[PDB]
Amino acid sequence: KCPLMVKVLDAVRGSPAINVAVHVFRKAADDTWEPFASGKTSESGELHGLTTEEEFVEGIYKVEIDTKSYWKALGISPFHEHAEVVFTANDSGPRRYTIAALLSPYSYSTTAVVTNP
Amino acid sequence: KCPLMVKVLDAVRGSPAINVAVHVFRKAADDTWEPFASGKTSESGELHGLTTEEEFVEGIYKVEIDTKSYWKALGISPFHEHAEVVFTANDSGPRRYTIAALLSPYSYSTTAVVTN
Amino acid sequence: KCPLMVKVLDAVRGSPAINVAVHVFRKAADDTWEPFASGKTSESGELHGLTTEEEFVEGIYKVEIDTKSYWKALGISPFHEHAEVVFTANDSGPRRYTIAALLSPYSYSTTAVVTNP
Amino acid sequence: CPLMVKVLDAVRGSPAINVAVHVFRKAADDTWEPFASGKTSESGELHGLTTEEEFVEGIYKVEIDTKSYWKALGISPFHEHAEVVFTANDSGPRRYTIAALLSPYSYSTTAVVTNP
Repeated sequence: KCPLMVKVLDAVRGSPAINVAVHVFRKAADDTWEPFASGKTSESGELHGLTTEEEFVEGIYKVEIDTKSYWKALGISPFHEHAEVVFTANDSGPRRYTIAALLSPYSYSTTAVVTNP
Repeated sequence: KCPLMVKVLDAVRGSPAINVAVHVFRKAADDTWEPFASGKTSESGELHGLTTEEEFVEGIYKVEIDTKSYWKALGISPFHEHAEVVFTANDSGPRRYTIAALLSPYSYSTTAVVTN
Repeated sequence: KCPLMVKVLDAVRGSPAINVAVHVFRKAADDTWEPFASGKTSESGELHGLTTEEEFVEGIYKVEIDTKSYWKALGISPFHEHAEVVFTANDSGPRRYTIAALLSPYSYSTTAVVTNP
Repeated sequence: CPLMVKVLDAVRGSPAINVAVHVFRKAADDTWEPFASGKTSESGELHGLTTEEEFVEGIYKVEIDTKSYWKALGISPFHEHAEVVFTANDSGPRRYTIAALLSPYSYSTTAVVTNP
């Protein structure tokens, strides 16, 4: 039951994306993004246990997905260098966040699911 | 000016979809779909002049987009045979309806723009 | 699990849509749709037990998700009566098909995830 | 216009209005600096953000201030903004269109790239 989840899906072949790097940052006092967590997308196209419950604190976060390398490996030239999602976390209180990303060579869509523990 | 507007975009090549057949149906009292309008998407990727405002009477309509034939010509196996959008129209007076489709071999997205 | 499952998410509330009725049809030899399966989305907006491998055979199938009833309960006027997905299935042996739906009062998006079991 | 930003609303089925958009370019030292800024019009579209000569090869970031749009309309949003990062004019002169479909807890982006 990790607090933050990231899901990546491929729309060209209708499969979860594999071997995709994901980076997470936290906004600092100097308005500078400092690294928070990182991971590699599995064959199932899902990440879990990136950040612990205690580590996840109030603030502004950025979840980055490196789509460019994934399409380079498959042999399709992509448009986006990366997809990044910026959101305020736990402003009202502790919550569970899910970030879903549907990927295409020239497009991508993202949604958020927020649930009360 | 057109009461009903349908535009289709391709996600793989970052271009509007070309040579995609579109069919429009209207539900009758017998709960069946009879043809209402048909057309082919232009190179720009949208479908102008499907119906006139007077002919576009109040009721329940359906817009169908032929995804499979578009992918077959390119050489990619498509998951979907067609994409269909059903919507009640002119519920309270005439309006302007816009249907947008973003196509992928295994996914598509649809949004509606309604204005007075 | 099941050869065909349907996941429905709500974009307005950032939650999975609940109490959403789903109906499945199969195209006959005379090109007429017949009732094939039915169900309702759970609190997680997901469908299970909708069809089995023996019954689910090669052909053309249609999945209908009733969106109007969901929005009337919330009190928002919906644009779409329902969202329907039509797909040729089991072209080469049994498979696993995933239909995901992201709903909005005036928009919806769908994707297909096909895997070889 | 080499760069255009289309923003739509999914809740009301109308183009988004009063949304701040800012454009940046990555510098030699990997820093973002302002490139252009504007607001969405009645039709939710942007024009004249940059010209052909000024738009140069590199990495650009397009930001869409969705948070203020939902706060004004009375609903608490999830995302502060929607950011799109891409390489432009790598192979030569091209036309880039950025379309964003906004929702309180979701958004979708597509890019249309054409050769003039």
